[PDB]
Amino acid sequence: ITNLCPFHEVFNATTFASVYAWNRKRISNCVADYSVIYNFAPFFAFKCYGVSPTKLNDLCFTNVYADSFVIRGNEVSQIAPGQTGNIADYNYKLPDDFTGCVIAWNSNKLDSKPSGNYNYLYRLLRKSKLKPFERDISTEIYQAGNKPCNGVAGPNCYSPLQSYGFRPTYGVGHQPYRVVVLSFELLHAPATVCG
Amino acid sequence: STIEEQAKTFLDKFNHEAEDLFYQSSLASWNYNTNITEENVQNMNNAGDKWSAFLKEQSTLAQMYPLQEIQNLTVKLQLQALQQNGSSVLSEDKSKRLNTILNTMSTIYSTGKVCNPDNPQECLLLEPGLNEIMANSLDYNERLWAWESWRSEVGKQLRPLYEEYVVLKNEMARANHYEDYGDYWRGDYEVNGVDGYDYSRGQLIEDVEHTFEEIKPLYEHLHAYVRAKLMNAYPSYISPIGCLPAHLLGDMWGRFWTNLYSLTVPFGQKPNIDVTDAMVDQAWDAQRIFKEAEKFFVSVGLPNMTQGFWENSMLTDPGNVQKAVCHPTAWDLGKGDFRILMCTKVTMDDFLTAHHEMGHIQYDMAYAAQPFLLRNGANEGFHEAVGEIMSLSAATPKHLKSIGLLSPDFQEDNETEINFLLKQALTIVGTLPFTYMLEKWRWMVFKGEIPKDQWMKKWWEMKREIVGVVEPVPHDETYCDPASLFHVSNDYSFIRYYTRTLYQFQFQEALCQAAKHEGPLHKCDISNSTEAGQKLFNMLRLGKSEPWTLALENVVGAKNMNVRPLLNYFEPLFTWLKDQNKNSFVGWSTDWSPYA
Ligand SMILES: *[C@@H]1O[C@H](CO)[C@@H](O[C@@H]2O[C@H](CO)[C@@H](O[C@@H]3O[C@H](CO)[C@@H](O)[C@H](O)[C@@H]3O)[C@H](O)[C@H]2NC(C)=O)[C@H](O)[C@H]1NC(C)=O
Ligand SMILES: *[C@@H]1O[C@H](CO)[C@@H](O)[C@H](O)[C@H]1NC(C)=O
Ligand SMILES: *[C@@H]1O[C@H](CO)[C@@H](O)[C@H](O)[C@H]1NC(C)=O
Ligand SMILES: *[C@@H]1O[C@H](CO)[C@@H](O)[C@H](O)[C@H]1NC(C)=O
Ligand SMILES: *[C@@H]1O[C@H](CO)[C@@H](O)[C@H](O)[C@H]1NC(C)=O
Ligand SMILES: *[C@@H]1O[C@H](CO)[C@@H](O)[C@H](O)[C@H]1NC(C)=O
Ligand SMILES: [Zn+2]
Repeated sequence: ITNLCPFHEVFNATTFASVYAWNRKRISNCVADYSVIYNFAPFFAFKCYGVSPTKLNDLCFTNVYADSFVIRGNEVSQIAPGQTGNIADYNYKLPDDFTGCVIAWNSNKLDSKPSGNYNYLYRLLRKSKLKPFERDISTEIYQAGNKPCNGVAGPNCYSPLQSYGFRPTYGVGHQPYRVVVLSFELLHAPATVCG
Repeated sequence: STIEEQAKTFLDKFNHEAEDLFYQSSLASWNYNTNITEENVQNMNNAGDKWSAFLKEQSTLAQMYPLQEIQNLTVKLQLQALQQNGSSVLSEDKSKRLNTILNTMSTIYSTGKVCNPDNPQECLLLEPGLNEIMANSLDYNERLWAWESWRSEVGKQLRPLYEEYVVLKNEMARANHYEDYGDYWRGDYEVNGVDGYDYSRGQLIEDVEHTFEEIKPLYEHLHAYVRAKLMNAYPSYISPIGCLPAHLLGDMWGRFWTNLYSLTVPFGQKPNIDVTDAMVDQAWDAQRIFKEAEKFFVSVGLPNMTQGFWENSMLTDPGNVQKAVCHPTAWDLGKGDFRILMCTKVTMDDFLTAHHEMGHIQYDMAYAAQPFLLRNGANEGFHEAVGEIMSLSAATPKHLKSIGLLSPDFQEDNETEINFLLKQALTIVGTLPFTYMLEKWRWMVFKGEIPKDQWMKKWWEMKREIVGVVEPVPHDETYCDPASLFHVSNDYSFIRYYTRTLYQFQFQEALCQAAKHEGPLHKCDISNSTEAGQKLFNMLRLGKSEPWTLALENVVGAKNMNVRPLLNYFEPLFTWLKDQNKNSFVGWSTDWSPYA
């Protein structure tokens, strides 16, 4: 076979950044084989909206986008079409007509430390809801109050970013879950991606 | 924007930080309790100080928002909880001396030692030896000596300390909006803003008084029976018309009459139901004891335990090198972690206690979704009430036979039911007059109705009138009789036990109607009824979000506590007591006393 898609790069990256700054990786000009995806760890949630699970290999697309991030157990449901929640509206929004499969698996072994995995962050304060497929990384002190914050923290002035803490003893639903969202798009060009 | 949205964002930030900090503190405390060592103590102290500082800072911050502008019937309660001023409003010297008084009272209660009369060989602490002597020894003189010596040992020492304590706590309450410290304690039962479900702080006084007025006949008949039995046991000391002497009640303070089951047993021939030998023959261990307890909650429709719970929880005594505390406790550490710290052995009491603790954890799991501040029971009583209903249902002979510990051959007679009901009566009904009396005395002292020069006189007069207990050796104002009790010494509210005692039987009546039981309430098992489980889960999920009045309405169909379920529970014993008390005087006379 000429080419195989870098599925072992989007998965097994050993660091998925955070949901507020999600990795946007472009997959193109390769043969997409989902056999290795199935051969990876058992998936807590493997739901396909636009592309049928059976026809994943059959259908061909011009470009493939995979978004990798780490979210809590209960936040997995918010990553879906038509679902509203803190993560969905302020971190990452799947479009209304999203086509692809949401792939999630448990990462308590790697992403949890007894000291605490404060590195991962999420956003819980923002002025307006995010449009689909948008990235925001700039930290402006949230001005919920009537007075300008002047770029410092204090009364009615909170930093939008907040940290997940991941520990081995956490229960399922708060354990860190690794989610890589496969986005398939058709463009006015040769597909060059066939399974 | 509006302050309501500002308060909402503040609450979100506070919740998300407080969850992590509380988890750190809870994990430190769990580590200390499971494995006692200097490093663990240091970590727990650090975590506790950090959490206390964070709570103080957030409480100071939250005072910006006036509660008048908050409408959401949830943000208002969270902001009220934060604005309760855990930050000591008192002056620095006043706070330091209040902490000193609390520490001194705790130290005196814990290190109070009683020495033998004119014998310096041993000076006994209260808990290890003196309590056992009071519980099991049948010597009138020894019991009287133990009681009087403990009173003179602790109450005389703590009387000026208790006076300074009441003065300082009254000053703290006056600084706050509450009328007195009794009002501060009753504020937990208060409900404001929800018309048609509201409650008043003073309304608790009327409800408790009316409930005791309803209870009084049963307590009088049980008192007559116990008086007759204790007269048979001790011939000269007990009078027929007089009240019972204090030291013969069964414990140091008379709180519990469980020690009197041997002396007041209805039928000696009939053996009590106990499954220790059966469990040993079937070769059980603590893990499967807890599994059998879990199957009950699975049957009632509630969820089952977490794999993390099974992995982290220590249900078996480590023994040997490991050092740990063996007081049972159910821990909701936070963020989905639930554990039990229990040195469980193969005994029926341990099995029932395991049921009680897993009831605690089911409550904690149910209210997990709600915000951190509201992640508690609706009032102080519901949490142990939910534990106790499961404990009661677990011990039923129907449940025992369904599990298979009890043989199919056995059937229960009148005598077994009477014995079981009378044992649970001495456990449950007896403590209600004592709790009522202690809370009435303490509330009156806080309000100032009882003068300092008449503290103990009014205390013993009200005990003689209400609890029907007479002091063996007369005590002047130097003694401080209430100071001996643990809750009085360490400043714990005591009306929680009365409320729990009523609530558990209201819950049991409601869930037995849900399970469609026919017959006496005592032989009621809610195991396989999924209606009762759902009816309970309705309240369990609410937490503190809805008022406790609404939670109680949801479960039992009433907005107020009623003792009718308790009287329906003990009706068979009430009839048996009528029958046995035909030749015994009912009621007690105050005038008689052991002295003069
Ligand atoms: C007081 O404010 C709180 C918010 O701080 C209100 O909470 C309610 O919370 C639930 C969370 O489950 C919200 O429900 C959600 O609705 C979306 C939209 O349909 C749905 O996608 C989610 O799955 C979820 O069901 C609910 O909207 C929210 N209510 C309001 C009015 O925002 C609480 O109700 C407020 N209490 C009042 C009315 O005073
Ligand atoms: C707590 O004390 C502060 C003063 O330190 C006061 O401004 C605040 O209103 C008090 N809160 C309540 C509800 O007592
Ligand atoms: C217990 O919980 C597990 C999930 O942890 C679930 O699969 C199971 O059905 C539950 N009940 C029983 C009877 O095992
Ligand atoms: C308790 O904790 C210490 C660390 O402080 C550890 O070395 C020890 O193995 C633990 N267990 C016991 C039984 O001491
Ligand atoms: C509950 O259901 C189980 C189902 O096997 C049955 O064995 C058990 O006897 C039932 N218990 C009661 C008290 O009806
Ligand atoms: C219950 O009491 C009745 C009336 O004395 C008696 O005839 C009956 O046998 C009793 N049942 C037993 C022995 O439990
Ligand atoms: Zn309990």
